[PDB]
Amino acid sequence: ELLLLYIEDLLNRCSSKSTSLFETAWEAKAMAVIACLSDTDLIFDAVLKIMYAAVVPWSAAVEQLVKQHLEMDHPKVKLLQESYKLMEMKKLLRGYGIREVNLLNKEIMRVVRYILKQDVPSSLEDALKVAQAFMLSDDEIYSLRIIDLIDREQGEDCLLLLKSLPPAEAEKTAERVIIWARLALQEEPDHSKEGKAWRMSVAKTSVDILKILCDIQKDNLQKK
Amino acid sequence: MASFVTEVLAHSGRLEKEDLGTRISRLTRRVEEIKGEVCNMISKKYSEFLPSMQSAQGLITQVDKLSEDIDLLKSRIESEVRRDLHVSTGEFTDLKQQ
Repeated sequence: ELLLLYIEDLLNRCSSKSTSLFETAWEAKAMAVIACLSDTDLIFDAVLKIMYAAVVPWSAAVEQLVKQHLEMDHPKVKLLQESYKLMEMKKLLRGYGIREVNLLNKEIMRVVRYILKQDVPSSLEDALKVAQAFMLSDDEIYSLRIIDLIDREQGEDCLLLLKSLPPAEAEKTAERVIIWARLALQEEPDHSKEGKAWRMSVAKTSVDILKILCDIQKDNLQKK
Repeated sequence: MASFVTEVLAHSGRLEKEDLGTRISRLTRRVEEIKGEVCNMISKKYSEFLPSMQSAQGLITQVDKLSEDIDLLKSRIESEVRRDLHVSTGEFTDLKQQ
């Protein structure tokens, strides 16, 4: 217990004031203390506390420690993999300029919108895991992707994404995008060329996705 | 009990029309500050809104106190317009428009 508390104090005296990420003196001193432990329960959680204090991404020695602790078996190794994917989402967030740890619930949709505004080929995948790890439905992810592509008049990409999706989430995305399209068409018409072009594109992209949804819902008589 | 209020008004009669115009300009530039702030946090709340949750309550407070300032300065202008209706009307109304 005192060795673990010494490791915690060593983490606190370095990482809390860490302006420059070169104070690696705690890693070398903490590995020896890890080797001094005799209880397996107090080794994995000590390494986790190293994980929960070190700045993502960690250094080379810490990377060796993580790969070592992934190899053996323990009930807390599942928690270690949870912390590993936590490191992954922290890496994603800090690569997209969001450095706060564990945004609570309300900024997840804003983060997804920001990632989808980067036009990265993996931005859809990046925003997928944001709602996955934070326990939010994939319906919103693909719905917003289809809406963004419609606003860009790229309905062919919407069609290929819909055909790539499983039908279960495809129904949910299609009904929501149809509701959004009718609501957006309910406001005042735009007399500019771009406005009317957008209405025409929205209608043309809605007709064939409605056809696909009709093909999907052949047996659901209430929805049919 | 003999005419002491008249000299107290002199301590408040130092607020000239130039001082009224400076306050109008100050309120206009603060309105512009808040307008630019709202334009900034619109894109924040739509794209990138980490460091502005407390700034929303700060906006509520500053807009409330700015509305109070607008109301009190309008009351001050209206109090003096009715007094001088022949010599100070034009310059009071010119700044009341802003």
